[PDB]
Amino acid sequence: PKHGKRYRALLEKVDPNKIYTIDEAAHLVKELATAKFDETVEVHAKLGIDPRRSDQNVRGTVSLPHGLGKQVRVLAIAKGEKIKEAEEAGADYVGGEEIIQKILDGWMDFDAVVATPDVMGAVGSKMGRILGPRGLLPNPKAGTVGFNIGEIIREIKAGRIEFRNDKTGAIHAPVGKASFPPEKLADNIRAFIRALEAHKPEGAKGTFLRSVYVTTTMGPSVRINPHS
RNA sequence: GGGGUGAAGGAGGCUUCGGCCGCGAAACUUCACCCC
Ligand SMILES: [K+]
Ligand SMILES: [Mg+2]
Repeated sequence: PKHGKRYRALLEKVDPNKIYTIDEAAHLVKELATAKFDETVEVHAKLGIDPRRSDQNVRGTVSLPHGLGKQVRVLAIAKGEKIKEAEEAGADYVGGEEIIQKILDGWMDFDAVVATPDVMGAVGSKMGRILGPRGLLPNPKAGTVGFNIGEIIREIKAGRIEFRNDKTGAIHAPVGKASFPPEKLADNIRAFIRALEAHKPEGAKGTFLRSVYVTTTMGPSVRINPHS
């Protein structure tokens, strides 16, 4: 059998022919999350873009109102007073160009890296081959480079997410935990969607949000009307 | 229905209760792009 009984029971709960409203979906997610941990709620969308064109890629960040209920270890590389600013914002580890070494040597305990523009020359050359493969290399497009380092760190710690379409034109993002109250999930889902529409490429043709779905880490999906 | 590839989620998944699979890119699940 392709699925286990846990999952098969979940199938009973969803109507593949129904296009749910965000709120309907938000209430149903608690029931589609039966794995043995607090699953993450996800949103997926097929976009009306040509992923082959640089000017039609959809990429950006969005601060979810109620976060992801998750822990995120932030590493910040800064210069001068921004070192203080980064520590006072809560960065788990704050350093100067001298920390690139620790990582170069072994240190790999962090989930995100941010940097000020004035250390990017070093970060780029000395770390692109480590962080880059992992998609952790600081970059303006990922909102992880800036002189407003404290602000970036605060946003990330508070649950800001990144989104970038894949090469097939589909895009995906975590938007909360299945333990979230429905109302809060609805708020997060809507924020992600507005963020998405805010990134529709100027040249994209046809319907932007061709299809949108909500699901959980281990359960089935529910199609939704993004504008509900 | 059987599968591949991508991205995302993910620390657990399945079970005939013996164990099998995963915590490596890799289980499992989701949307896509494809093969049959
Ligand atoms: K999933
Ligand atoms: Mg993968």
